Amino acid sequence: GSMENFQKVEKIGEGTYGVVYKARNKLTGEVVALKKIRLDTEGVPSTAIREISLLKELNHPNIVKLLDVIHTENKLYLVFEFLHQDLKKFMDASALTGIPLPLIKSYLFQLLQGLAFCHSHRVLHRDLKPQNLLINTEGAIKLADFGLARAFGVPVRTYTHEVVTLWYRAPEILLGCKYYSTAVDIWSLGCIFAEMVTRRALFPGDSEIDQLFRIFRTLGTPDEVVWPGVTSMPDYKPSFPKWARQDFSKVVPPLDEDGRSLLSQMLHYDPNKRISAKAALAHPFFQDVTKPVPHLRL
Amino acid sequence: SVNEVPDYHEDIHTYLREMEVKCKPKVGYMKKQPDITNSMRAILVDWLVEVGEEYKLQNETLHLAVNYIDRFLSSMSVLRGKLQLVGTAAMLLASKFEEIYPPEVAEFVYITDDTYTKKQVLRMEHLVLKVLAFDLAAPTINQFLTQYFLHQQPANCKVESLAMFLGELSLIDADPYLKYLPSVIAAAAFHLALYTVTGQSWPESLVQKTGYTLETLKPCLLDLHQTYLRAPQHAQQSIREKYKNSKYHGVSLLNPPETLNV
Ligand SMILES: COc1ccnc2[nH]cc(-c3ccnc(N)n3)c12
Ligand SMILES: [Mg+2]
Repeated sequence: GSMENFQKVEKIGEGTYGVVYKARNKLTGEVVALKKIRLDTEGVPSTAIREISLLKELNHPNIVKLLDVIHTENKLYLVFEFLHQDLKKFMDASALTGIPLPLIKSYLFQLLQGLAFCHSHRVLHRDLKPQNLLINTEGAIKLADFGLARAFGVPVRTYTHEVVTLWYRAPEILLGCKYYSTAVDIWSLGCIFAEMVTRRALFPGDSEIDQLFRIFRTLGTPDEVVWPGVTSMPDYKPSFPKWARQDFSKVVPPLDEDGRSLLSQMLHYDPNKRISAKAALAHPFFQDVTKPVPHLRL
Repeated sequence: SVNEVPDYHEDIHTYLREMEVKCKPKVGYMKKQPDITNSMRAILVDWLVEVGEEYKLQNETLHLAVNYIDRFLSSMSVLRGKLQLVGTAAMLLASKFEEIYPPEVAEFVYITDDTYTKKQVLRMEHLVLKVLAFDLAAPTINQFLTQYFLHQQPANCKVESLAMFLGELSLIDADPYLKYLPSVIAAAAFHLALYTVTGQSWPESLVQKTGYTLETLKPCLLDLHQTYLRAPQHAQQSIREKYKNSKYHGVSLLNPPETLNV
């Protein structure tokens, strides 16, 4: 179809995109999210073209499900499965108690599954941040908003330099590398892992240079020993201050040895050495992973 | 390194092999088109090469557009005066999918010499999207070639550029190349380029990756070899002109081998 079968319930989100409504299918009862994409003077937005084509291909439990596309003269609606909350709002609601470890561990494990699936299907997400990670009442977490995504080739070519919300953006993007790859999404998930534990952004910069300096103050200023080729990168400056690398147990103090090990591998400077989503799934941190429902009402 | 995605390369190749079959145009569609011919399609694709040149588009973008066109023409009868509109809309969509900085819609109106209005281009964009059901992430010859290139010992720019050249020539002629999958055309192009430049053949490591051997590639290779030998005489010449450029190492000036000795 569709359209005449949907009863709009309320507004639940906004972007640019973009507005998102909660709606219900009057015939089946299914609750959905309607992402409305306004059309025209360059026709259908490339962000919508990429999101739809890619999401149509990607069917996975930890990837938001695109159910239908309602494509008409002036309007484009993407019909998605509805999820009750985003991870950012959940982190905010979890002040005072924090998020139980079993839930942080279940969520990270699921995020890695969803991401490994994207990467195995040649898709970079490129905007993994808590606001784009949706949770339901049964304990699932799913990657959403693929407007910023890209289908890549092997080996990668040069793609958009933007890219990724600043706080979650990898050092290879910040330093202007000709090429970036799957490692950029793993960097973002590393930031999100730390953020689930602390409930605050790991690297909250306000400009690209401040973002870089905040990373350097935490992980040490990278040299040729930690990251071969770093000094030759377009936006590397020999005048960068040379901060020592912190005791890694001081970065996220409540984290256990296995958690610290995984976090350190997701935040490796060198994109070649940074852990893949696929390899991370087998990390000892997940030896006792379960999938409990969220401890709070959504 | 990570730029070659070692942890996902094999998964991706396997997925592209599944998708190329799903994304394949119908081999016998031109016979079902009352008003258009293989020759008209050749003229169109040659024009798209020139357009890609004028706006310095990725070769990948060109390959995608041709995929969209052939799939659209597999189910939609189009009059000869409207074929270029289909082509322009396809190239617009390919650019939006693949390019960092796609040309503006007005730039696509302009390159049709004002045969069509902005309104027509935008309405065709919508139609193409509907017919293709927004399924635009299609595997191309180039997506296979770049993987195959990783098997060179060592990498040779003439081999890489020549293989791209041959893959591009195959876009022009629906007969015979509609019957071959992108992965197969890529394999024949890579072998033929490697042989032309270095004297070497389809390596055992690529038999391991693809399951293809010289025997299974023979039909396409025989076709591609003939196309290569006949390229200077083909009515359409934009690819040869394009591949004289230093960007592609002047590979169109290399001489094809007289025999393949298979
Ligand atoms: C605020 O967004 C939502 C809220 C609740 N359920 C949802 N289900 C899917 C969306 C969503 C929004 C934006 N992009 C994408 N791909 N998906 C969503
Ligand atoms: Mg005909």
